[PDB]
Order: sequence, then C-alpha cells, then structure tokens
Amino acid sequence: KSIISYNGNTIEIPEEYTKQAPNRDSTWAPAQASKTEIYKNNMVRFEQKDLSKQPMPYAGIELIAQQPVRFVHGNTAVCDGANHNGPGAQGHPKIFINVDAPGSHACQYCGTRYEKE
Amino acid sequence: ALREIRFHLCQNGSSSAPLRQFVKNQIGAFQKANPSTKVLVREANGVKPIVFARFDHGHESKIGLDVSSEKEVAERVKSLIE
Amino acid sequence: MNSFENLAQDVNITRSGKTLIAKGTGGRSSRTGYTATVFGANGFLGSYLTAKLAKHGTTVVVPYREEMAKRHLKVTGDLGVVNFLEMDLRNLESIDEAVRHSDIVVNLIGREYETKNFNYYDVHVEGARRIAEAVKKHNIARYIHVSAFNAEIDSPSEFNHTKGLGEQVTKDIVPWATIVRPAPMFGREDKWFLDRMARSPCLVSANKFQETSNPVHVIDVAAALERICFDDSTVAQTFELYGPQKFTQKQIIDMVSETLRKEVRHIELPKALYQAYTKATQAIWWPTYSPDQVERQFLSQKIDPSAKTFNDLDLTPMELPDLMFKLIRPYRVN
Amino acid sequence: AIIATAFAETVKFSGSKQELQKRTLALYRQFLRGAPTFADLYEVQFSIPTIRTKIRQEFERHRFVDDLSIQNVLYAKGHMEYQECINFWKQQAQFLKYFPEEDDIQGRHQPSNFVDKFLKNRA
Amino acid sequence: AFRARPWELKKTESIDVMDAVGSNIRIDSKGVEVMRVIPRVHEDVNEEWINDKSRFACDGLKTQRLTTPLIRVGDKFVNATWDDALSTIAKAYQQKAPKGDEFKAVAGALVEVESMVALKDMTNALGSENTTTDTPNGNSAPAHGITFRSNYLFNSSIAGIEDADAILLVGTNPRREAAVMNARIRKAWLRQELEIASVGPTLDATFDVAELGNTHADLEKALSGEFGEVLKNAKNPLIIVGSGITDREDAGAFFNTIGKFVESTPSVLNENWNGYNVLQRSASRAGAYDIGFTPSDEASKTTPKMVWLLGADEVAASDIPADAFVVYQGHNGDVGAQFADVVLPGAAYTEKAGTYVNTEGRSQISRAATGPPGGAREDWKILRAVSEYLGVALPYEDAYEVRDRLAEISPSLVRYDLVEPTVFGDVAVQHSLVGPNGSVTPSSAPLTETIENFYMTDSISRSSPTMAKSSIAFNKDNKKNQAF
Amino acid sequence: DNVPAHEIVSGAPAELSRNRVVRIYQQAKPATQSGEYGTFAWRLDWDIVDVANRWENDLIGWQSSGDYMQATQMKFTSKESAIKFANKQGWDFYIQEPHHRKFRVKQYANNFVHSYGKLKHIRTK
Ligand SMILES: NC(=O)C1=CN([C@@H]2O[C@H](COP(=O)(O)OP(=O)(O)OC[C@H]3O[C@@H](n4cnc5c(N)ncnc54)[C@H](OP(=O)(O)O)[C@@H]3O)[C@@H](O)[C@H]2O)C=CC1
Ligand SMILES: [Zn+2]
Repeated sequence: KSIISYNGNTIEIPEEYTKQAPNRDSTWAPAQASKTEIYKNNMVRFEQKDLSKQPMPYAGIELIAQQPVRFVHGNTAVCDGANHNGPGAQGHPKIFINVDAPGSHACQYCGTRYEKE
Repeated sequence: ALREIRFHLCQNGSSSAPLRQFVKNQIGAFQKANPSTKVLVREANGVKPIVFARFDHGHESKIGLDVSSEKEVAERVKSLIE
Repeated sequence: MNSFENLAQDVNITRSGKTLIAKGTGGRSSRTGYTATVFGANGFLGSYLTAKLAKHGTTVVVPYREEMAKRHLKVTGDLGVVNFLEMDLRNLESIDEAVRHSDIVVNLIGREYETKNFNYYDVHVEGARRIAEAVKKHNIARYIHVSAFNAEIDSPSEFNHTKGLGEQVTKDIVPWATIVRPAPMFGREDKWFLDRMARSPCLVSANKFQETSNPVHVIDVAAALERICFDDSTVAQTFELYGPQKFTQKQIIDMVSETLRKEVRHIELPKALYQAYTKATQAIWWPTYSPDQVERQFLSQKIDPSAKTFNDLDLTPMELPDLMFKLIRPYRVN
Repeated sequence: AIIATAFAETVKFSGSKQELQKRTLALYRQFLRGAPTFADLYEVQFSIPTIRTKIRQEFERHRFVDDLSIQNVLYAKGHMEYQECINFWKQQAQFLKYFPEEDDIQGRHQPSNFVDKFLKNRA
Repeated sequence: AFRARPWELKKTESIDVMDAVGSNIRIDSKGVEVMRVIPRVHEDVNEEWINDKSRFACDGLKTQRLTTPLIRVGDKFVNATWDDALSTIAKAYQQKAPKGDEFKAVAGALVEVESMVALKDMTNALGSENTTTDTPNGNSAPAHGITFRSNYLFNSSIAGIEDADAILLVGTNPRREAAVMNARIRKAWLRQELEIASVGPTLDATFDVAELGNTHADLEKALSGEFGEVLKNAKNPLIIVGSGITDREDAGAFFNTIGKFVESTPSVLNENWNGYNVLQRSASRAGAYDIGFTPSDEASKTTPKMVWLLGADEVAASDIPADAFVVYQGHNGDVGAQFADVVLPGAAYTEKAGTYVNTEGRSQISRAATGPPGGAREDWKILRAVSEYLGVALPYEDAYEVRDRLAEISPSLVRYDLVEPTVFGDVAVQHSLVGPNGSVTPSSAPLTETIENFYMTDSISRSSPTMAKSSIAFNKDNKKNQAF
Repeated sequence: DNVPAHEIVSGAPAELSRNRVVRIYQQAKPATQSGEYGTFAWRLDWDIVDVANRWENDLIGWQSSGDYMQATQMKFTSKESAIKFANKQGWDFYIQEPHHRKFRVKQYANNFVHSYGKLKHIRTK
C-alpha cells in the first residue's frame, strides 16, 4: 500500500497491484524483483499511469501446482507434452522420468508430476 | 640505517659475490650493531647489487654495491648509514 | 572517454539522505543518479537547462502544458531520461506529482505580460507559493527559484513588484531555497531582445533608449544554474547573474546595426501614447509588448551590493560584442 | 574515362626526404591560403587567425617523425583532408571536429591532481 | 545451476586467494557479476584442481558488499561521500595527534601486495613502525624472523613433495590449510613408499600418519627418536611447520628445536635440497613478510590512538583500544567493519590486477574480471588519496610507478611465476631460528587446530550463503558424513 | 623498439596507446572439456578500465559500457608476431607464459601391482 521512497516520501499503491501476479502474492525466484521494489525504483515512469492496463499475466508456478499427479505402473514415466489434436511436433523433447523414489517426480520441461502406483 | 636496510643481490651473479660474502659472514655482526633496524635480504637473478636504507619519516637512500671486496662492501654500507 | 563535468565526486548524498552513485563515464548512456524537476522547461532558458541536465543522464521531469511545444526536449536524453508530466498551476495534485520524486526542483515559470487567466500576481506570487508549498511538504533537497533582476517589492513595475513578492514568499516557505536573479538574457531566438531588434519593423522607446543593464548570455545562465544545482554550498544564497560590461539600449541597437549591415529603425514616442498603444494591442491573442514592459523601460539595472555572482561559481560570462555575429547571422542579407 | 576531381594529386611516395619537405611546405601554404575560404564555407564563429593557428598545430604534431614512409603517408592524408575541406565535401558538423577547444566550458570539474581524479573514479 | 551458458561468459585468468597455495583459476563473468570459478592447469602449484572454498565462495562477492563510504554517528553508520569520509579521517588524525607508533596498521588475509606497500609506506611517513599482521600475536614480530625468505616459505617447492621420502608435520593440518597440497602429499604417498609423522592435534588425513604427540616435549622426543633417525636417513626429507605455530607465544621454542635439528642433519638441509618448510595459510602473509610488514619491538608496547584495518576481519574487541579511531577498508561487511568509525569500500580480488605471493614464494599476477561495485575503489588508490589528505603524499600515482616501488622493495615481486632457491640456506637457519630463540620457554599447552571451520575463514567466505549451507551440511556429527 | 605516439598511421585514439594495457597469452585447456582445439592461438585482449567497464541501465536492466575495446580480441599464430604487432601499434603489453601438463608414464597394469605390505587403499574400478 504505502511504500516509503528513497526521498523519505510516501508512495501509495493499491493492494491488488503489489501482488507479483494476480494469483500469487510473493516472488518465486531469489533474483526476481518484487512489485514493491519495482515501484520504489521506477516511480517516476509510473506517474499518471493506469496500473490496471499493465500486462499482469498469471504466475505459472501455481497453475502447474494445481495439476493432479499422474500415477504410472512401472518405474519410468514418459512425457512429451504433445498436442494430440493438431499435427506436427508441438510438444517438448520426449524424456523419461524415474519414479522409484518416494513421492512425485516432475517433468523437467513441463512440470507435470508423476508417481509410481 | 635507523629503521630499515634492504639488500638486493643476484644468486649466481659474479658482481654479487662480495655481497653474498658480506651477508653470509657479518649479517649477524651488522644486526647486533644496529639492534633496532630491520634487515632484509632479497635475491633475484637479473638484479645488480644495491642497498637501501630507510631513516625516518620514509626518507630512503641507496648506493650501488658493485664492489671488489667484502671490506669495500662494508665501508660502502657504513657510508650509507652515516 | 567522457567525464561528469558537473559532478565533483562519484558518491553523493542529498540533503534528504539519499545516496546517489553515478554510473558510467558521463555520456549519454550514463546516469548521475540525480532527479530534477524543471518548471517551465520548454521555454527559452528551460530548454538550455534541460539540455545540460539530460546530457549527463540525470532524470529530468518536465511539467508541460502544451504537448507540441515540449517535443524537442526528448532528443536531449537517453531512453527514460526525459520524462513528461501534464501540469497546471490550478491543479495542486499535478504539482505534487511533478515534484514528488526529485532531489532538485527549479522553477522558471514567469510571464512578461498578463493573460485572461493569469495576471502578474497569479503567475509570480501564488504560482511560486504553490510550488514552494509542494517543495516544503515533500522536503525536497534543493529548490532553485529564478526571479528577474531589479526584483523589488515596492517597484513601479508590476513585473518587478510581483517578482519581489514571489522571492519573499519563497523565502518564507522554504528557508533553504536559492534565489537567482539573471540580467536580460540574449542568445539564439531570445525573447524581447536581439531577435526582436533584428526583425522588427521599428523599435519604439519611451525613454530615448537610455536604459542600462548588463546583458548576459543564456548559455551562461544555464551553466550557472547547473553549477548551483550540483553544489550544496549555495543553499539559502542569492545570486545576481549579470554580464561583464554595462550597455545602453541605444548602444546595443548600434552594435546590431553594425553587425547587420542594415540600419535598425528607432522611433521615440511619448510615454502616454505608447502606453495607450500597448494597452490596446494587449487585446490580440498573441504575445505583444506589454504596458508594464514600457513601464520597465524607465528602470535601469540595479545590482545588489551583497549578492553572490558568477565569480563564486568559478564562471566567466562571455561578451555580447563577441557573440553578435553568431547570434543574429540569418538576417545579414549581404 | 573517370577523371580526377578538383585539387586532386596523384599518389606518389617521395623517394627522398627533401623532395617531400618541398611538397609539405606547399601543402601548408595551401592550407593557410584556404583558411578564409574555410571560414566562409563552414559559417564558423571563430576568427581566421584561429583557423591558421589550428593548422599550424596540426602541422606541428608530426614535426619530429623520422622514417620516410610514415612521412609520406602523413602527407598523403593531409592532402586528402585539404581536398575534403576546400571542396565543401565536408559539412559543418565534421569540420568542427577539428575545433574542440573553441566550444564553451564543459563543466566545473576537470580533474588535475590525484585526489580530484580519485574522487571521480578516474585516478 | 541454470544461471548462464558457456558462450556468454567472459573468461579471465586470475589467482585464487582463499588459501596461501595460490591456485590458478579461470574467472567466468558476464556483465557486472561473477558466475563461477574453474581451475586452469599449473603443474607446479595446484595441478588441475582447486578446493571447495575457492570454487564456491564466489557467491560471497555479490552480497554484504561495501559500496559507499560510511561514517559512524552515535551507534549507527550513515552513508557519506568520499570527500566527507577522507576529511573525517584527516580531522581525526589532527585531533588524536598520534606520535610515532600510535598509528597502527593491520593487514588482513586477502589483500594484495600493492595495497600492503601503500599502507606501509604511508604509515612509515607518519613516523610509525606499527605495521602489524592480523594473526594472533600479530602485534609482535614473528619468531621465525623476516631477514631471509627461506625462513617463512615452502623452501622445497610444492613440486618438492613429489620427491619426498619422509615428512614430519608440526602443528599443521594440511587438509584444511592447503587442500591441493594435501592431495599432492596423498598422491606421493600412494605411488611410492613414504613415511609421514605429525606432531599436533589428531588430524583426519587422507594418508596414513604417525602421531608423535600434541606437545613440544613430544617434538623433542621425536626429533631425538626413531622418526628423527628416519629423517636423518632420508634422501629427500622435508619438515612442514604450520603457520599456526608462529601464532603461539612459545613459537620460539618450536622454531629453536626445529632449527637445531635442521642445522645438524645434512639430509634435511644441504646444497641440493632444503627440507625446512613453513606452510602459510593466508594468501597475503608471504607478501607481507616479503615487504617487511612487521611491527618494531617498541611498537608492540604502545597503545594506538588510531587503527587502520586493511581487510583485518580476524580482529577481536580486545585488540582495539576503546579510545582508538578505527578506519576500515575492505570489500565485505564483517566484524571489522562493525568495529570501525569510518568505512571505506575497496575492490575484491576479482576486481583488480594485483600481485599475490604464495607459500612457495612464487609471485603471481592476477587480472581484473569486473569493475568494483558502486562507489568502491582500488585499494592503493584509496591509500594514495588519504595520504594526500594527511599531507604525506605518496610518491606514486600510477600503476607502473607502483610496480617500480615494488621492484624497489624486492626484486622478486616483479619476476612473475618464478621461484629461485636461496643461496643463504645455512646462514638463515642459524641467524633466525636457533640464534634469537634460545631464551623462549616452551609452554605446557597442547597444540590445537588452527582453523575451527574449513568452510568459513575469510570475509568473503563468511559472506557466502553457499559456505554457510556447506558448513552446516558437511558437519562431522551429521550421519550424512559418517559411513558407519 | 616501441612506436611512440603520433606517428601511428592507424588513426586510433591516443588514449589507446597511452593508458591502456593489453595482455597476450594462450587460452588454457578448459577444465570442463578434454578438447584442446582453442589453446594454440595467441590471443590479444585489453585489460579492463575501472569506471567504464560495465554498469546497469535503470530502465530494462542492460549492461552498459563505455570501453570500446571490451569485446575486441585478436588472434595471432605465434608469440613473436603478437609482440611485433603490439609494438608496431604502441600498446603496452604483458606476456602470460602458458602452462602445460607435465608428462608422466601411465600403465594400465599399474592398477594391479602386487602389494607386499598392507594395502594403502582399495582400488575399485
Ligand atoms: N528572458 C529574460 O530576459 C529574463 C527572464 N527572466 C525569467 O526567466 C524565466 C524564463 O525566462 P524565459 O525562459 O525567457 O521565459 P519563457 O517565457 O521563455 O518560458 C517561461 C516559462 O513560463 C511558463 N509559464 C508562464 N506562465 C505559466 C503559467 N501560468 N503556468 C505554467 N507555466 C507558465 C511557460 O510555459 P508555456 O510555454 O506553457 O507558457 C514557459 O515555459 C522567467 O521566470 C523569466 O521571468 C528574468 C529576467 C530576465
Ligand atoms: Zn513433460
């Protein structure tokens, strides 16, 4: 809401625009600059500007975290993320994931989680 | 000197032989003569025998020790110390 | 390699406790770390000041009124150096937005005639009061306020009277402001000076062209302003920027005629008649010689005895006789 | 055919230094003579004596060059420059490159000793 | 992981400063930050390996950095300009009015030779001889002396370990002080017969060692005993003395015993083989001793009114008088900067082209990968400018003049990548180790480990999250690191 | 020996030959790869300048530079050729002599040498 600036003055920002994404509040990588810091450092270029128009795409980390775990019979789960509807190669390179360890194991390309059952 | 003396000399050089002798023989005598001065012997192949003395407030002086005899080395050093 | 000629050192601390670290050699792609708001930046002096500021990459916030008048200022700085803000003196929030993020605020807002919306008081005293209130409320580190030479409270001229009142209200509101009083400024496309003498149908004086002032080059005023901006020892001081030697209006017109190889027409009129004429022409929409300008045509430059000058900024003004040919070249005809 | 242009001199490397100094002095005289033409062409603020001073400095800079081939090259480049100036091929922008001093003072701080250079990270 | 790709990395060949071995490394950086450190071959120093600290402490160079001058005001630091800082130092100097040895100078484990030279010259021009090192007992001169290089160096080269037939380790744990050299000793031990014995704390070694005891008396017994006989018979023996012994008060007794044994046995010290070896742990100790960065006798008695820390992050609360005015000059925020009244930012080893002298006495030159962050500056430039503010202006303001002054101090600093043996091997031992150490009384305190934690020993290493994680991950009492 | 300033016919800035230092060397065998194809040429590149190397733009976060040689690197066939070129241009240089692997004889059979005493370590394959 209220971010103090380097000047010592106050910058007011609506709560909705301090969230890193519409669906996630906090950063998801150590080097990632938070919205609070972005405004604190660029407030000159944000004056008289409408924040509701800025891009704000959805944070994919949570979207992949909402996808259910796929259970597989054997020791290896094969994933290629293909699009079975369209032609051509539209997935990611086909890799094989070992699931002998306990818990879910994520595809390295797409994040889809597999588990041996 | 009052505070620091530095000896520069080649290891294999012929022009350094009186220097090597002066060090090897009277380095102890020189140290005991000047118990507060700090004495450094530093060697390298291409360098010509030189001595450096540091008296006070950073003032330094140097003389070349391209010399014939260990004696003559000693009086060159003494003439620097004065 | 380039060099930050305006900066004394690399790390800087504003009076407000901001740590500013200059990055780069000092060229276009570099950044001094300072941020400055220049009120009236699209004018005659503001353009030079903005060019000098953005040359070294200090962020310049330019409050403007007309979109088309400010376009040339964008060329002077790298991407994101020159930022434009819509502003009006009757919209307080706009002023607050303009000064909020700056370490330096300089205002050059002054008008030499009156308008249907802003009389001398409204533009020089209440405008300065609002700007200085925004400065004081946001605790801006440095505030520079430019007035005119001969600014005195009880002046005959409404221009000088309102200027003196503006200085007083600025000092009352922000005790640490710096007050500058430049002499008549000349230079390329100046206002009510050389260019007027070069292409006027006739110059009409009510006082025999006898008035004396020390004209000063606009580049020099801008450079002095920059120096005042970046040294913190000029806080709460008053500066009287004026040229080397004193000239009479007739002398300048004679110099212009000699350099122009063409005779400038001078006609002397009674003061009452020329007043009535100027008051009449004040009815058209484009700027024209003021009644109060001709009132000021009876005031000669008065230099404060105790005021810092160009010398205290280690500067040496150029000579008006030297620039003449460079400054009026397109009208020689030859 | 393709004929040479105004003030064009065929490239010739002088075999002897003296025959080169003859050409060098001729070129210097040409530059001094052309100074007023340069002042008219390029609408310069400064004076003809300053043009001539600049030319003298330029010729001075190579007064102690010994090897003959380097002198030949310097003379050829100097002539190419003269032809560039005198034919108004150059514009005012490139011409004023030659004249960095007559621009105004760039700023308050041009460091000279180690402490001022150090403060600006240029030590 | 995942932070860059090889084609976008600028590769710079430089020198590691985590230990005193002087490993040659390649610094891969993009833009303003350093990505990784990988080894480059130097068959006479580290072969093709570097230890984990040198490799992974790079991440401490992009955090806790010093970027602007700081001035203590009350109980808090406040940012300040270079002029304001340096003028504050000048005013503290005029107010304190130090006479002679009241201006103390301390050098830390990481600093370069040029910075030490600047600091020593300035301190001398102030009339002080109180140029100390940072180690414990560093207020006093070292017991092994400074006059001859072979008194404080690895006289057998690091390559000398390849020829060894017997080695005695005195109060040293090479696995921690010099990891690559430990690997070297291990390889020698695997491929030929070789006898290793040690005196000092029980050390986990990668090679079989014989423990002769933790005490000076145990050293007397050994050198008069079976292992002394082994050394006498050996063809290439070498005695390794840890720098941790030099830091003891009784260092004289150890150096005396060792010097007597050496001056007796010809195999240990003849004209073809010098078996006497001091193993420094800090990259800067060898250079410091080389330039005589050693306090005078009368200096150790005085109580300083002004202290100047160059690096100097091993300092304690005790070694600083309360009334002292402390200047800190470094690259990271650590305890030393916490102690200071004025802090000055200086460049780190990846950001300047300095000279480092390793245990061998080899002088090596580094190369700057990036420029210092923020408003940080090159250290010798800092010293030159502050000296100008102190009115004792140093006679050099250019890197070539700096190298000239270095040549003046010693001719072996300017000869890079060169080792030359001492012609004064026999003179040095008698004149420095056995001569002046007669009076020293050996203590009954056992020898202890020199460094408690291998992973965090410097400012950089204590500023690294990776070393912090590694230290707590690789602790002995953790089953992940046990086997049984 | 070294070409002074102002008789270089290249037209480069004087600062290049006055206050810049180049370094000549051979690239080291990368530790990450066994290939040695890049290690034979003699590179020449410029030591960095403190103030002008690289800073971070305050808009899109890019690496700004004022050093016009930060990306330049010449290749030469031999050390003497690089020296001659640098001298002919008037550049101060430093030579970094290369380091090579010291030869040692390696036998596969050495992995199975009989040990008469206690085993120093269990080789494992
Ligand atoms: N030029 C001279 O000879 C002298 C000038 N001065 C002072 O120098 C300063 C500028 O000189 P100069 O640059 O020649 O003046 P200009 O008229 O050239 O520029 C003045 C600025 O004032 C702005 N301005 C005027 N009134 C208002 C207002 N009501 N609301 C917002 N902005 C306004 C103008 O903006 P817009 O373009 O939007 O109207 C313009 O940018 C002025 O303060 C002037 O008094 C003092 C002594 C001598
Ligand atoms: Zn997948």
